[PDB]
Amino acid sequence: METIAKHRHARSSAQKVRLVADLIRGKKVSQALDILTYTNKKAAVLVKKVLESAIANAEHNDGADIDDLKVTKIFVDEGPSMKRIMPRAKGRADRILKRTSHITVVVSDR
Amino acid sequence: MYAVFQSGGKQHRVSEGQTVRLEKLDIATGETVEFAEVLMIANGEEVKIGVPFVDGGVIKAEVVAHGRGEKVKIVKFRRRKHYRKQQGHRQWFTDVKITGISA
Amino acid sequence: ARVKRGVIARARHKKILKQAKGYYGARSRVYRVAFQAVIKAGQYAYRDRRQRKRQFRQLWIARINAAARQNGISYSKFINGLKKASVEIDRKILADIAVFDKVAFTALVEKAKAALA
Amino acid sequence: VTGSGKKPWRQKGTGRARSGSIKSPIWRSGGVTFAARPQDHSQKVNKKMYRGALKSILSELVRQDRLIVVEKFSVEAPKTKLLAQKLKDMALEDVLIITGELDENLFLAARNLHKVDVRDATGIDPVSLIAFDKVVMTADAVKQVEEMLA
Amino acid sequence: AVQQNKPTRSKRGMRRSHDALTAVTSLSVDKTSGEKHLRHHITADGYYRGRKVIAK
Amino acid sequence: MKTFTAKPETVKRDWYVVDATGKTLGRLATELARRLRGKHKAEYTPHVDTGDYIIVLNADKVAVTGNKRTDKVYYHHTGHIGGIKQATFEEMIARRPERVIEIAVKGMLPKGPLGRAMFRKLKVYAGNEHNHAAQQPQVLDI
Amino acid sequence: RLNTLSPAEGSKKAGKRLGRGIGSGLGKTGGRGHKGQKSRSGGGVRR
RNA sequence: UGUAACGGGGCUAAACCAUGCACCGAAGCUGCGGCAGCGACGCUUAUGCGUUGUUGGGUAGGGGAGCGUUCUGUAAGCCUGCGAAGGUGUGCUGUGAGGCAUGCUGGAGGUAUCAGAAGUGCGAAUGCUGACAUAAGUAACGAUAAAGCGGGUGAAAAGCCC
RNA sequence: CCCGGCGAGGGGAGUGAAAAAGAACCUGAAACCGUGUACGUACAAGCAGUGGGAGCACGCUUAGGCGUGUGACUGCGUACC
Ligand SMILES: [Mg+2]
Ligand SMILES: [Mg+2]
Ligand SMILES: [Mg+2]
Ligand SMILES: [Mg+2]
Ligand SMILES: [Mg+2]
Ligand SMILES: [Mg+2]
Ligand SMILES: [Mg+2]
Ligand SMILES: [Mg+2]
Ligand SMILES: [Mg+2]
Ligand SMILES: [Mg+2]
Ligand SMILES: [Mg+2]
Ligand SMILES: [Mg+2]
Ligand SMILES: [Mg+2]
Ligand SMILES: [Mg+2]
Ligand SMILES: [Mg+2]
Ligand SMILES: [Mg+2]
Ligand SMILES: [Mg+2]
Ligand SMILES: [Mg+2]
Ligand SMILES: [Mg+2]
Ligand SMILES: [Mg+2]
Ligand SMILES: [Mg+2]
Ligand SMILES: [Mg+2]
Ligand SMILES: [Mg+2]
Ligand SMILES: [Mg+2]
Ligand SMILES: [Mg+2]
Ligand SMILES: [Mg+2]
Ligand SMILES: [Mg+2]
Ligand SMILES: [Mg+2]
Ligand SMILES: [Mg+2]
Ligand SMILES: [Mg+2]
Ligand SMILES: [Mg+2]
Ligand SMILES: [Mg+2]
Ligand SMILES: [Mg+2]
Ligand SMILES: [Mg+2]
Ligand SMILES: [Mg+2]
Ligand SMILES: [Mg+2]
Ligand SMILES: [Mg+2]
Ligand SMILES: [Mg+2]
Ligand SMILES: [Mg+2]
Ligand SMILES: [Mg+2]
Ligand SMILES: [Mg+2]
Ligand SMILES: [Mg+2]
Ligand SMILES: [Mg+2]
Ligand SMILES: [Mg+2]
Ligand SMILES: [Mg+2]
Ligand SMILES: [Mg+2]
Ligand SMILES: [Mg+2]
Ligand SMILES: [Mg+2]
Ligand SMILES: [Mg+2]
Ligand SMILES: [Mg+2]
Ligand SMILES: [Mg+2]
Ligand SMILES: [Mg+2]
Ligand SMILES: [Mg+2]
Repeated sequence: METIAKHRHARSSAQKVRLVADLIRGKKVSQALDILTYTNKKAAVLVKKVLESAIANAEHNDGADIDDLKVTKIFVDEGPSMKRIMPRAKGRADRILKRTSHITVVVSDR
Repeated sequence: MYAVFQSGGKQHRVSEGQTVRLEKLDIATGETVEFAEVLMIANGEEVKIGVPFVDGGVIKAEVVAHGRGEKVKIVKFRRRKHYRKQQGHRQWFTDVKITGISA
Repeated sequence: ARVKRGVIARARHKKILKQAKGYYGARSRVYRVAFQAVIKAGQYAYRDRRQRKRQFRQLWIARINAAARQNGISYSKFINGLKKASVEIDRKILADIAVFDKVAFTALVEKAKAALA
Repeated sequence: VTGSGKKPWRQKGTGRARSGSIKSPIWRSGGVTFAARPQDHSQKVNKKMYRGALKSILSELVRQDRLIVVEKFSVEAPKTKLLAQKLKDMALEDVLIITGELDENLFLAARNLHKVDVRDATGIDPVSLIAFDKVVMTADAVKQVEEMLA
Repeated sequence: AVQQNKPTRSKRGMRRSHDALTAVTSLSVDKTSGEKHLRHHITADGYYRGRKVIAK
Repeated sequence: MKTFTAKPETVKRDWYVVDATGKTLGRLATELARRLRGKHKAEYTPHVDTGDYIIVLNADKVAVTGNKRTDKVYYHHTGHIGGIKQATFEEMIARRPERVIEIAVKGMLPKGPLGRAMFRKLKVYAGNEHNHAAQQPQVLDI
Repeated sequence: RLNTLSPAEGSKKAGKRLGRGIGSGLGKTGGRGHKGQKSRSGGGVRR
């Protein structure tokens, strides 16, 4: 069983997150939990919590056995961006997008 | 062993059993055509054409169905001069399987 | 009688874009750019069709020459010979025997060297 | 288009393009370059050409045995089911039926029968005279029309 | 100063070919307690090179 | 049927040797040039390297004609400041004679990738011998 | 038969549409050439 | 700025003159197949044709003939939950604008034909409105009055509380 | 029910013809951004295509040296208004 888990509207960029996601794609779940643990980036906690949830799903909703689980697929897409306004000198007003990500993890064995 | 001959306004070299495509011939969808103007025949020793066409040379083959090739776009465009016309074209052909080749 | 306009709009755009498959960057992604990229390809096409016959002829020739050169003769004379040889009309592309049936080509260098003499 | 005629922004100085009225047919919210107006699509049709046309289309119905003419034609009471029968009986389902002086019963019949309508002679219009499969028309009427096209 | 043409998504990527993050592959196991730790770092439970230090 | 086409993975080649001695540098370069480009066979494939491998003995002893031996250009620019560099035929023959046959034929071979490659088929050597015995080259003329 | 009749050959003809592309025959400039008074929306000279 | 006054290599002929014979060379000419326009022959006339001669670069611009869209009639008809419109592949088709078939999606509308009427076709107008790239994960986080530690609380504490 | 901070978010289960209608909810196009796969790419110079074309990877018919994706190398080649 493939079994996935995703975090939508993550309060991170995507570019920012994709970095962490990259550290992890296609590793043994067990080791991903370590890699993630020692990565000093907001995004890590985010992705970590997804992986974990994927696992608990794949463990409680399917065959399971963490030991034989690999993050076969991980991929973060982009969420909708909260637009704000930024006061700038001389009356000018700028945009600024506070962006969001759609973090997805997929954990299986085969 | 092979022969070369005029057909569609162009020449082809060929063996018997072999199929070649030519400019549309007004010949029945199945009948047998004769190409009385071959201009070479081959072996370990071969007959080039003193004049054009070897003496008593002639090829046989049956028309193996007609056709139209794939479509080609004719695009014309005169940048800055407000002009362009596009026009399509296909082009008929008939195929033959070459049975003959009598030297 | 207001007219929708924009489903047939889609229509064309999709059609042009279609023909842009392969073109790099926005050449295949963005209509403005696609559309130009498409139009020129049709030009380059029209052109190269006639160019095609050119390119090939001058290929056949060079190799025919290579072959006659091997047989102790320059393309020029050869072809002149073949020409003078009781007429003797027979394509340059057809003189591909040059490539495959070598002994045959050699048999022409003769039929030519002869009438040429 | 409701809204002020004030210039949206200075002619020169801002990167922006022109702009004269926020009702520019090229601007959004409001415009229509040649905004339509109620119009009278009536034509003229010369009398003699109108009479010409009927006398024409008429003639053709005959050539196609689509005009079946009859002496008198009616129904003794206002009951569609009645008209329904007469028509079933005569093998008509798509009919114009143009009566002489036009009665009343016949009228309230077919006023619910889809493929049939009843007019008097002085009625009869050109398009419908074509539309229906079969036009009936009583001899009484054929007279009124005869002299109406002279 | 500003670009005159828009940079490709392709060039953008190359710029980032050096932006990848490096895993760790530098973590060890305290000899006294099972503990995984950053080399030269006190353990979660408060050990280091065997030997509980840091009471708390 | 589509005309023949030499495939890279099946081309002949064959080594050869030449002594470019009293030969006029350039009337020789020309024949070299063409043999590299395979212009004497089934070159019939100008998008494929079908030439042979030729090696050139005694580059130093190369013929010139007219005052060329002492009046010849030979200019490069190092790309700096104003670094134009010039040396003369005789001066080239002094340091690295082999370079002369190279720059000559290199200017008679085409543009880029292909030509660039056809040129790796031409081993020079200024002295009389060479170390390609292994390929056992057969000698030719012109 | 209400859809078998038609107007006599020639009766009702097209009607220049103009401003509608190249192949159209009068796109751009809509057949009124280049610049000057006589182009221009409402550009003319009294009788 | 750099060889920089044959395009290059290179040439004593690969320059120059004379003569002769070749060859290469264009969308010119020819050959084969195909379309159209403007003519007339010959077969033979609600005339198309073996045709047959000739013609078919094109801005402004004129003339001609068509495509598709929206709405009206033809339509209480034809198609359609045994799957409409729209989206999206694919195949076929016309000289082209286009057309048809069909997988997937979609899930309720669509309309042949011949006519009728136009808010009828967009890449540009520093066009209008929305969405989204770019620079870039760069500048910057708003007075250089300043922070440190222990303890708490908390899922988490440089910023909260003591 | 499960992971999560008594979260957000998500996976199950169940409802429904459909959740490939889950409430930012019909259809869900384009730009723009990603994951996977095939083919290419780290000695090579320019409107990026077009003409030729090896290899590689998948459809032809019972091989016919075709088609499709890619495209080494190569002729030509300065977008549009
Ligand atoms: Mg911006
Ligand atoms: Mg409407
Ligand atoms: Mg695309
Ligand atoms: Mg030509
Ligand atoms: Mg208003
Ligand atoms: Mg005022
Ligand atoms: Mg001022
Ligand atoms: Mg600007
Ligand atoms: Mg309005
Ligand atoms: Mg009146
Ligand atoms: Mg960087
Ligand atoms: Mg030089
Ligand atoms: Mg030098
Ligand atoms: Mg070149
Ligand atoms: Mg007109
Ligand atoms: Mg015009
Ligand atoms: Mg005018
Ligand atoms: Mg103008
Ligand atoms: Mg004017
Ligand atoms: Mg100088
Ligand atoms: Mg010159
Ligand atoms: Mg011509
Ligand atoms: Mg001629
Ligand atoms: Mg012809
Ligand atoms: Mg006659
Ligand atoms: Mg014309
Ligand atoms: Mg012409
Ligand atoms: Mg209709
Ligand atoms: Mg509709
Ligand atoms: Mg059509
Ligand atoms: Mg409009
Ligand atoms: Mg647009
Ligand atoms: Mg325009
Ligand atoms: Mg960015
Ligand atoms: Mg920067
Ligand atoms: Mg910086
Ligand atoms: Mg900074
Ligand atoms: Mg500041
Ligand atoms: Mg501050
Ligand atoms: Mg503290
Ligand atoms: Mg502080
Ligand atoms: Mg829990
Ligand atoms: Mg929840
Ligand atoms: Mg879904
Ligand atoms: Mg769906
Ligand atoms: Mg939706
Ligand atoms: Mg999309
Ligand atoms: Mg590349
Ligand atoms: Mg470059
Ligand atoms: Mg090709
Ligand atoms: Mg397979
Ligand atoms: Mg397949
Ligand atoms: Mg190319």
